[PDB]
Amino acid sequence: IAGRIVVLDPGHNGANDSSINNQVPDGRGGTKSCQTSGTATDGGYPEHTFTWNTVLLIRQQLTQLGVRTAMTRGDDNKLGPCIDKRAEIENSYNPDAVVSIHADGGPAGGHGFHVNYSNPPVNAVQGEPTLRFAKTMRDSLQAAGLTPATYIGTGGLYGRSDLAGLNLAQHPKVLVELGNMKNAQDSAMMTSPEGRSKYAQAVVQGIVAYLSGT
Ligand SMILES: C[C@H](N)C(=O)N[C@H](CCC(=O)O)C(N)=O
Ligand SMILES: [Zn+2]
Repeated sequence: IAGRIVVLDPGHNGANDSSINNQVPDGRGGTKSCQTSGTATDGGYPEHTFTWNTVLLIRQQLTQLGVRTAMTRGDDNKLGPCIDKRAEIENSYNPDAVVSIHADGGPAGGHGFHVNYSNPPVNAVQGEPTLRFAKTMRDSLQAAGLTPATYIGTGGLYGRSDLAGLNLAQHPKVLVELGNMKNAQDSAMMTSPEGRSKYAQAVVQGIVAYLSGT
């Protein structure tokens, strides 16, 4: 584990302007918006702040394990990089694994996590190395006591073709939607410092299990 390289992507920006509506190539024949604002709890806790703070806790834990780390943005209050640039930044580190952190907006009764991965793969590394990452992450999150999303995906997994950050990956990568910000239970956990710590520890368990060959 020590000496491996992991890049962490806290989804969305600290702030936005109309540049986020410019279209960028999506890695699968199309284009999509440079960025989106992301969602928020009904209490007003923004997705971009949840992902930022959770990624900071993941980074701190990985560094203590001897893992070399980088992030795709440096703050939670200004314009951040477009989704295609974030994939380029991740790729430039030649990482062993990449984890993108998001939180979702779904029906209010729906809760739990889902692990998004590229499907069908557009290159070799998006095949078995990435599907294994997705399954291992899902297993680790569930073994940590988190609930697979009750409202989307299949047992906490979601293979998809529409995400530029996944299509553009040159290294094993998953995008973890940790929960539904519009749900009472997930909102409480996301808004809780110790809830963010528990999310972060479970993600780290998934990273360790994947890099260890579990
Ligand atoms: C994952 C989320 N539902 C989403 O669509 N995010 C969106 C697109 C990310 C991508 O295509 O890589 C975003 N701008 O963060
Ligand atoms: Zn998001």
